[PDB]
Amino acid sequence: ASSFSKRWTITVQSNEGTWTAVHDVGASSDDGAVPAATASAVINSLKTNLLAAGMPSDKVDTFGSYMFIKGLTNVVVSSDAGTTYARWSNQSRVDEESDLPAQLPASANGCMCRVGAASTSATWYRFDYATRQWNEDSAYSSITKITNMPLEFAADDQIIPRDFEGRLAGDDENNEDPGFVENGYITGIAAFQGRLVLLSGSRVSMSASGLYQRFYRSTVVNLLDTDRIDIGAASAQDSVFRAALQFNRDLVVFGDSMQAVIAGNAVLTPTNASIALTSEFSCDSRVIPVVTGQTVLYASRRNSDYAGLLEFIPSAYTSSQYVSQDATVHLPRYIPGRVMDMQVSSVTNVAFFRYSGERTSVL
Amino acid sequence: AQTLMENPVSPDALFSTYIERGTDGRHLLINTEAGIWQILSKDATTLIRSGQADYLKASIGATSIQTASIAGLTYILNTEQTPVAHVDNTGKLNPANTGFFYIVASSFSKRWTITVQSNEGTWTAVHDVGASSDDGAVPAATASAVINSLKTNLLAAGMPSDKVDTFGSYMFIKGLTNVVVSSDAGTTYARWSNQSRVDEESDLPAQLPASANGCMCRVGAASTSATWYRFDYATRQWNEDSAYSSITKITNMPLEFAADDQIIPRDFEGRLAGDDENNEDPGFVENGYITGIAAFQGRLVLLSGSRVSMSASGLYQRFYRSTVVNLLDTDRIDIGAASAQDSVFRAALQFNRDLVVFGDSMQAVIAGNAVLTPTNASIALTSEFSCDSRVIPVVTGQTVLYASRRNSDYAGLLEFIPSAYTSSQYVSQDATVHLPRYIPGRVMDMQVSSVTNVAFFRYSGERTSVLVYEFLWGEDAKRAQGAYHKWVLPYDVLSLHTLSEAAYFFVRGPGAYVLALRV
Repeated sequence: ASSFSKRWTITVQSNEGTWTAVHDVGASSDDGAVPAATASAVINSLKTNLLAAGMPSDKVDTFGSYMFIKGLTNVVVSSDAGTTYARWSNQSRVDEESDLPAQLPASANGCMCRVGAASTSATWYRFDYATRQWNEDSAYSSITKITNMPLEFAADDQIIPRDFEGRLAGDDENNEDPGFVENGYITGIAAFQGRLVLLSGSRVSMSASGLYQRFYRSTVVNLLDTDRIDIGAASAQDSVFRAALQFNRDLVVFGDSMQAVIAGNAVLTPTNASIALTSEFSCDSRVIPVVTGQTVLYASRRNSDYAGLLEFIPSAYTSSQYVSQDATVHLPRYIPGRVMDMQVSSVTNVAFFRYSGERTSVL
Repeated sequence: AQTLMENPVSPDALFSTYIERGTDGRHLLINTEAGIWQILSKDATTLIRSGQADYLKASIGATSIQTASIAGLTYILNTEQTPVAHVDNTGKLNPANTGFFYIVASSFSKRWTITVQSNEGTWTAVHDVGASSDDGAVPAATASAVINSLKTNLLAAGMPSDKVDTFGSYMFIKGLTNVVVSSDAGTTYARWSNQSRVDEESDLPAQLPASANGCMCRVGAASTSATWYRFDYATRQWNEDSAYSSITKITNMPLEFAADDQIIPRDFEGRLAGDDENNEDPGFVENGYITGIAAFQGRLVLLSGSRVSMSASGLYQRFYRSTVVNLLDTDRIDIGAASAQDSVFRAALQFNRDLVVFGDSMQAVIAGNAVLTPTNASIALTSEFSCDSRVIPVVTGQTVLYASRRNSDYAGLLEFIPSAYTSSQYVSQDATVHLPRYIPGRVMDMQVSSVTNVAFFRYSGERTSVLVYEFLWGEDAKRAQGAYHKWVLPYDVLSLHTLSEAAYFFVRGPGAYVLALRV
């Protein structure tokens, strides 16, 4: 807003120096006061006073009633004028989203501001001069793109790498890195209901529903559904998840010394997503378990020189209770080495297992 | 190969536990008498001989040391060590000695006034600005000029010059005792702090001079819990922080076993938001004792005298609420359970999908079917039966086998049968009824070889012997085989732990070193 009998002032402080610009506009009765009381004239006069104060001319740009300060080190824009007439950024922090300028000059095509009331998580916004609108974006110096991701087998019979999206909103405090970014290892992949699953060291990460390459929260204002899911589970021994399987209606995640089930009866959101261990039994989770008939058959090592198979019996009364009993008890010394592969022919009710003991044989 | 670890004088003073680190593993080995930790390869080869730590010294060994591995981190806990809390008000200023006055709007025909009252004295500054027609009125009506004139009037009133600082239109008052900044001007023109209390977060100055790098203010509408904010001059922003004189860091916490084979202490975070009224101390801070550790889904569990405390999801060292405005999920969890007898929780176990917490005279289960938040976190007892919870129970087959004392001179084992119909119903029945006088003393250790369906128990009765359990679960959850034979070793056993294929026995060597026996 523009007033008549007001002294306009602005202070700019940074590592380079502190500059103060003061402009005085007279009452409406003064000659040439109505033209000089406009916001554009006041902004131009303030910029001229800032330049005369000693600040370099290559540090301030303006288009209309909006002034942009760039090229400093720790710039903190303030003003002694009232809050009902002018708005400033301080340390790129505004009260609410309505305070964003959305009309900055062309010199500001990447300006970043934080919207909050000093009691909210860091919510960052970026300015796009092309559309004169502010879009949510991750903070400065954040992960934007991750390569070396699993490759893609598209409709055309070609395997090509596909880059995965980085952080898209907030910072590492409210939008934390998923399991496979904080830990450099990825151990197993799966495809649950609409989301890609990337197990990484006892941490389960599920991408967005519609977007399989988005493993970061797309917004920070509200914890949206159909968004990133990042959950973890503790164990008596520091084992990691290696194989995940999609059973009747639940996602069963297997590990070297721990087995867990993820309920899938209802649609899972980041608010209600949780993982709980079922049994911490020794397992050869390196090989993908296969559903045989009505049960899951996964490998195990009963000795350093022999292997075995365990059956993951589902309860016939409760929806998501599972009990595991050994199926190859009567064959202790029958599978030399370790199990290398599992396959099931669902039409003939037969299963084939390839083990490292005899290369020319198959169970 | 015989380890380079010296023999422990006490019969029960050695603690061993296998840790899997990728495709390779390690054999943690701790001598409780001297605290001399030791790390071995997968088969009898020391990697880094961890130096002795006074934290690992305990009067009773092999049973006061508990371990819990979460993510790639492993924490070693000693239950005979009391954590100590530190209160370090380093970057926080005293709220009772600070105040501020900010000017929001400037008027012309207004009398500007401010009053500052404290134990030292009461000071009032009055500045008058004339109408716009007056000579030199537009320059003098600016907020900066008004603030400077008010500061000059305050100094002339008698208040020392070393108590007020200002940068722009913001005034800061420091160095008093019970400073209460007020103003007779309207609320639409100026803002004051009173007793460091503002209406909402928007009223915070965020532009105080450099002299205020730790100013504390409370945001509330006189009907909300104490929410404190701290000012950082470097970023000119206000960040949530705990109140003055609050626990900031707690030492003597369980040590850390990082990816590198070294055991080092790790300090735990203190209070980060609010005060002790809305952000209460967890179980292990209000009570100086810590009894048992566990790692539930994403959170570290620190049982402390019938109180279960779970850290934040992403941060295992944060046992305090990070914010007070809203009860955020994936945050601190602090719950408790009452009992007929004042027993404490000692051992927690992660069963199929639920966390079972055991105690000397009480057993409880924490549901884990759905993700647990501080809003919906609760613990309910299942059965208040006598238990030797000092030893960690182990899952055998489809059930949990935990120790108990049927007599002052003999022990026993109880089976924690899970219901086959309901998700989280458990019934416990004694499993060693047919062997009353068969386990002299008390059970010292439990281990299970999940690949061979065998379990080994070490008891204090015969030091050279070891109890063996063989199990085989058939259809319809019917125990097809139950065996309770006994084994005898030439040397007294100190500790034992199982691996993917073999179980390692650590016996008392005839010389001055313990031997690692595998089978």
